[PDB]
Amino acid sequence: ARAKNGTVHVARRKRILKKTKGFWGTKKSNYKKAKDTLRKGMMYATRDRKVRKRDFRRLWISRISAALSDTGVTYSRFIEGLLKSNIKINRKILSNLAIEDVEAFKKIVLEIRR
Amino acid sequence: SEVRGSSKKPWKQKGTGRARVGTKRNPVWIGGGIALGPKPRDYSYRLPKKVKKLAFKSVLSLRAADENSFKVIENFNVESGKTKDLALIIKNFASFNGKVVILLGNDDQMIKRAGKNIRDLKILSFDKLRVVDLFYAKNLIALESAVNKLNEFYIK
Amino acid sequence: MANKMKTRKSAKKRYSFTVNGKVKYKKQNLRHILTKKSSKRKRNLRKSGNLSCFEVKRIKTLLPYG
RNA sequence: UGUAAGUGUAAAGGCAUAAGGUAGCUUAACUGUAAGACUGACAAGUCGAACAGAUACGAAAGUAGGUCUUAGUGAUCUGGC
RNA sequence: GGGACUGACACCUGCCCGGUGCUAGUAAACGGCUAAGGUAGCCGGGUAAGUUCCGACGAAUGGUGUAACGAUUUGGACGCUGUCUCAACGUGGAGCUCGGUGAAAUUGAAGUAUCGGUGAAGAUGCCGAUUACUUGUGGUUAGACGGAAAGACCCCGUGAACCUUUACUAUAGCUUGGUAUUGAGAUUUGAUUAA
RNA sequence: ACAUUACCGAAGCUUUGGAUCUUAACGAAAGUUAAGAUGGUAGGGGAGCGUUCUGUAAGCCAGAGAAGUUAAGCUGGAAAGUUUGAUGGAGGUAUCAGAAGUGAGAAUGCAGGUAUGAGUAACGAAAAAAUGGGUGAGAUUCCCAUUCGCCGAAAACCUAAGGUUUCCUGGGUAAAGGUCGUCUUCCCAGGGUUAGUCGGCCCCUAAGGCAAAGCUGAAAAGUGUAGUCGAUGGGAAACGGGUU
RNA sequence: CUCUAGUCUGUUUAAAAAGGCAGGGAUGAGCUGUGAAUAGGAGUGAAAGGCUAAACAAACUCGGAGAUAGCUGGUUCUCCC
RNA sequence: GUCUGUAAUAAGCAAAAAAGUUACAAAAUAUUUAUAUAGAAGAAUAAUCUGGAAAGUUUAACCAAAGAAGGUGAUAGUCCUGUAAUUUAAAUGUAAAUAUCUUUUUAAAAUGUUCCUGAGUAGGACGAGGCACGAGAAACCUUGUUUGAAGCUGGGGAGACCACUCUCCAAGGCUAAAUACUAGAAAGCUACCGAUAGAGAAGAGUACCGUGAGGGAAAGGUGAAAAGAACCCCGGGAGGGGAGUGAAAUAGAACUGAAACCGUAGACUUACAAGCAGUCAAAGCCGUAAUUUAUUGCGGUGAUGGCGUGCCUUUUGCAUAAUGAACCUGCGAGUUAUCAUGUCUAGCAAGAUUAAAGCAUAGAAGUGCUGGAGUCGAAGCGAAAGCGAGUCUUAAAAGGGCGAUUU
RNA sequence: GGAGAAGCAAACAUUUAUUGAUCCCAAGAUUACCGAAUGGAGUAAUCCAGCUAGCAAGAUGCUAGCUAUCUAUUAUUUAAAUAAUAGAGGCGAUACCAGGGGAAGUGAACCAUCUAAGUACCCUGAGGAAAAGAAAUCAAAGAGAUUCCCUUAGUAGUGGCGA
Repeated sequence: ARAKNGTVHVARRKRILKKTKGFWGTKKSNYKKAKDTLRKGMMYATRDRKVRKRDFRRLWISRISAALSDTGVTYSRFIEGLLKSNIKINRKILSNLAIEDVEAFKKIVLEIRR
Repeated sequence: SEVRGSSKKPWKQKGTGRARVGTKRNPVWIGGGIALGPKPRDYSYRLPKKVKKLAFKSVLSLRAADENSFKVIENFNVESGKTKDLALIIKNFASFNGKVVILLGNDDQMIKRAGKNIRDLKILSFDKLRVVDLFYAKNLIALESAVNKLNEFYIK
Repeated sequence: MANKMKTRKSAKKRYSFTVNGKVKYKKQNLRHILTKKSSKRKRNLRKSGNLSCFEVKRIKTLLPYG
C-alpha cells in the first residue's frame, strides 16, 4: 500500500514534448518551458480558428475590389447591384472567379451595372 | 516524532539565506517523517446476523439454480484418509476445471485431512460456511447429510 | 468510547428541547432591578419562550446528546 | 387678532373636543391574562381590542394596567431580605 | 569593617522639614528654591572679507580657579610642503596576450533598439513613429525600480522578552503577637463569678 | 453642417454539421422529435480516467521475448487509450468488487545530477632567479655543479607545549600538491627510538580536590575535622669524543 | 616584549576582525608561561546592557515539543450543471 | 497440677491430616516418550519442441496428514534442502505427580460470672493534599502544628448536623491467579517496505563537526558460472584496436540506462533587420505516396503577411519595475481512530441491536453459535413534587405555551 | 554427525581429518588488565604496598593467596574495638510497577482562578509482574477479598457556574 509507480509524469511529458517539436531554443525540450508555450499556443489556436474567417473574408473583399478597379463600379455599388438584381453568389466564389476566368466576372459586372 | 534524530533547529531563522525549517525530520525533508501515513488500525467489523443469514440463503440459492455446477453425492467417507481416493471422487464429479467446494454435514476429520491438500479444493462443514468460497466456487458438491443439516440450520 | 463528544454544560443548563425541534428557554431581564419595569413587561418576561429558528442548528451542535 | 400663549424637563411631531387652566372625589402608579401586530441577525423592545377578580370616579354609558407622546438607563453569574 | 556620595590641590559649599526616606529630628538624604522663592560665583579684537573661536546656569547628581599632565576637542601664528591652481613623468604589484590549472554570487526563458504616449500611475516586450549589415574584444555603469540581507525606520498582532514605578496579585527576607519547646518562686495590677 | 442611396464592420443575429442537459410530446421501453440552455472565480451538486495492493486469479498472456524508457501511426468530447519497430532479457495482467503513502509546476521546498556567469576572476604577499650536466619515454619546476639573490636578537641551531610515523632506505604516480612533475609531509613495502647519572615514576608539600567521624538537608547531597591525593616547586649521581 | 589613537590596503579578502605605515606603555595599577577556583534568572565585570568556547537584554545540548500563531507561503488528474 | 499417698487435670507416646504460591522450614532422589537446550527419518517424472540454459511448450503419469516457503542456468508437488504427521536426551535447565522427608491436631459438642480484644490511637481546633467534588451546606480518608477519648453497659459509618434504625468491628502482619510491560529468544503471519523506501545504519552511530555534553551522513545489483580478456598491435602507462571466454564484452568492476547537459554528420533557413518566439495564411527547397508525372496529399524546414503584454501567488485592480522558481529527475500536504448529526445503500420492524466474554472446529490474528447486561423508539408537560393525550401558567380547557388524533 | 576442515569471501602453499576431524549442544577447565573494582592511591586498561608460600630472594625482581565498606544476626560492656557468617553496592528494559519531588509551552482567542497535570522530567526501591488485596466496606440494594474489562455514562456533581 505504497502506490508509487511513476509511469505517469513521464507520460504527460512525452505527450507534451511530442506536440512541441519544432519550437525555438529550450522550449522544445524542457518540461516547464514546453508546457507554458504549448498552453498559450493552443489558446492562440482557438482564437485564430475563429479569426481565420474574418481574415479570408477580408482577403476576398480586397481581391474583388482590385478586380473592379478597371471599370467604373465601386464595389459598394457592385454589391448593391448584385443584391438588387438578386444574384446570390458568394464573396469567395467571386474572388476565385476573377482569377480563374476573368471574362465571366466581367460579364457579371456588365450585368450588374443595369 | 518517531524518526530518529534531534529536534534542534538546523540553522537560524533569519539571515542564512535558506528556507525556514524547524527540525531535520520535517516531512518535507528527505528521510524525514511521513505526514498522514498509515497507522495500525482494526479493519474487522460484524454485520447484522439477519443480513449474514440472508446472504447465505441467497448464495446457496444462486448456486443451486444451476443443475450442472451444483451436485449432490450420497454419504461416503474416506476411511483410509489417503488423498488418492478423495481426488478420484472429485475428478469423477467436477467438470469446470477450477475451484471445487465440498459441503459436509458433520466434522468428518478423515475427509477434511484427506482433502486439505487437493489443488483447488475447499472443504466446509454446514455450520461453518463462507460466502466467498460459495460464491466463487465453480463446482459445488454437497452430501445429503449436509443438505438435511442445512435445511434445519437455515429454516430457523 | 475513546472520544465521546462532550456536551457543553453551560448550554445544557439553559436550553431545552421540544419534541419536534424547537428550543425552549427562559427570558432575560427578570433577575435584577425590577421596580421600574412595568407590570405587563414583567408578566411577559416571566412566561417562557422559544428561540428563533436561526439558532437551532448551532444549539443542536452544542447539545450533541440532549 | 384666533393659538403665534401654554403643555415639570431638550427638541420635534401634536394638542380648541384642547393633551392648556381650575375645583371636587380618589389611588387603575391594580392581580391572573391575552386574540392579533409593528420593529427586528439573534437576544430584546413597543402597541393591543377583549376576558376573569377587585375597585376608583360618574346618574349612567364609559374611562382608568402612571406621567401628551418620543431619552431618565445595565444582561448573565454570585450574594442578601 | 561594610555601603553610599564626591573626586589632586586652592577659595567656598547658603535657604527650606511641607512631601517622600531614616531614627519630632535628620538635606554632605531622595528633592524644591508656598515648608522655603537661589546666597557666593558664573560690543571689542582677530581676517581685505569670520553663522566658528577669544575677550565683555548654580553651589558634595557640587560652584568658581589652578602648576604640571593628555595617541582628547576647538581657534590662531611660524616653518615646511603636489592638499590645492594643475597636472605630468617614472618605479613596483595587478590589469592586457599566450600556455596550464580553474570559481563565485545571480539565473522563467531572450532572433532585449530608441523617442513621443498610454498603463498597478518611472516600459527591452503595448500604440504610433524613428533608427539600425552579422558577430566579438578592450573600456565605462545610464538602465534592467541590479545582486546581497522575508527593512533595522513607521504601523499592525488582545506577539515575545527585558527594565522601571507610590499599576495589579503573590512571595523570599525582615518584623510583631499567640502557642509548643517551657519549670518552680515572690509580689500587686485587674477583670469575671458568688459570698 | 444639412440631405439621398449604400457598403464595410464582433465569438451578436441567420444558416449548415455535431454533442450534452432541462421541459413537453410520441413510443411498451430504449429512444425518436419540438421548445430553450449551457462565460464564470469563491463555492455547491453530479459523472469518469489513471496508479498500487487484495479476492476473482493453482485464471489468462510472456523466453517463439514480460516489465520499462523509445521512433512512428491511430482512436476517444477531456482526463487518455492501444498497434507496428528499435532497445531490453524476466515477470505482468482482462472483467467485476474492495482498500489508499492513489496523480506536483512553484512552498527564498528536500535530495541528486548538470548548465549559466566562464575558459572570465584568482592561481595566496614587490626576498630573484640563471646556465650547464645527470637521471628518465617524457625536465623552465627532480637531482648535481657553478654564479646571483634573501634572512642573519633569524627566515639559524638546541630543548618544551602539541602532533604520533609524518623519521630512514627502496619502488610507484588513481587521486590529492591551486600548474607541470621522474618529486613530495602522496601511496606501498621494509627498517628505525638501547638510560643507575636526562625527563618522569618515587619520597614531600602550594593553590585545590576527595574525605571515616561530627554536623546540616525530601531524595540525590551540601558543609567539614582527623587523613589522603594534588607541580609550573623542593629532594642521590656524568662529562668529552667517536660510530649508523 | 605587550597594547591600537590616526590613516591606508583589504572587505564574493591571505585573516568570520589582519596587514602596511605609526603611536602609547616600557621597574610596574607591568608583561607572560605552567596549574587551580567562581556556571545560566547564575558567575564575572578599574562598569561599555561587556564577556562567559568566533553568535549573550539571560550560554549550550537533550527532553517536554509536532509549543502556540487572528501572520505569511504551499496544497498535485479530468468533464458536466 | 509447690513434695509423697487418693477423687481431679497437664507435659510425652498409639491414631490422622497437611505442607516450600500465603497459610512452619530445609532438602534429596527415583520417577513423567513432559518440556527447554544438539538431531534422525521423510513420500512421488519421462519423452518431445524452442532456446546458451526448461523447471516452460506439448503428450502422459505418480505422490499427497507433505500443492508452506527458498535454491536449482527461463516459470518445480514429484532436482536439492525443507515442509505434513511423527520423533533424538548421555549431560544440563525448567515443571508437576508419587512416596520419602518436614510440620501440625494427638478432642469436640456444650451456660453464665470475671480478664483481654491493638492509645497520644479514635475525635476536635488551625493550616494543606488526595476523593469527580476549587470552602461551598462539604461528608469521608490521609496528613503538618496542638489538644485529646471510650474499653461491648463499646465504637465507626449511612455526603453539614441531630434522633431512631440498618450495617460493620479499626489503630498487627502475609497472599497465587485474572492485570501492566518486551529491551529481547524461538516458531509464524501481513491488500507492510524494496535502496531519496525500509531501523540512523542491506556497510554504522562508522566517516565527519564541536573543548565537552552532543550532533550526524552518503555509498545495494557483471555473468548461469571469473570461465577476470592467453597471445598480438599503438602507448611510459592508462586506455583502445584484434585474437579468445561467454547466449551476449554499445555484458570488461558492471543489469534495464531516460531527462537535464555536451557532441558529430546530413537536409533546410539565416548576415537591411526591432519575433513573449507562438498561432493563423503562405512562395521556394528537401524527403515520401498517389495521379503516366508534375499537379494534389501525408512531412520536415521555412522568406513574407495578419494577430498576440510568460507563468504562479496575492489584490478594488498587474506584462507590470508586487511575490516565487538555474534546469531536470525523484521525494514532498484534509488521513486515521471514536462521538454527534445528515444523506445514500442493505436488513428487520412497534420493535431494532448485542458489548465484554464463553464454547466448538481449525492452527486458519477466523466465523458458526452461545451471551440481552445496556442503549435508542414506543408520551409528553411541569423547576420539581406530581399528573398524563394531556400538562403547565391559574380560582378558571378562560385564553394561550409546549404536545397529539393523521405514528 | 559422518566427510571434509584451517572464522566472517576466495586467493598462496602448508597441514590435519575414517585413530572419527571441523561443526552444533551440554558441562568443565583456562579465563591477562581496566571497570560496582573492594590493600592504598590514581590521569580507567597502573604505579605504591602490608603479610604468607616458592623462585640461589637479594640489592624498589617474579608468581600465588589475603587485608574495601554498609546493614542484619552475636563472640564480648551490639556505642568504641576487632571476630563470625548472612544479605546488599553496579549494570541491564531510551519497558512496566510503587514511593518522594514536580513544572513550563497551551486552552480559557488577554490573564491571575482553573485547565493542561500528577504530564514530561528528576530521585529513591525492588519484582517478573508490581502495587493493592480477605470490610470498624459498599450502600438503602442484599449483597460479601483485591485487580482488570463491557455497561451505567458524558450520567451524578464540580468549575472567575467561564473554558
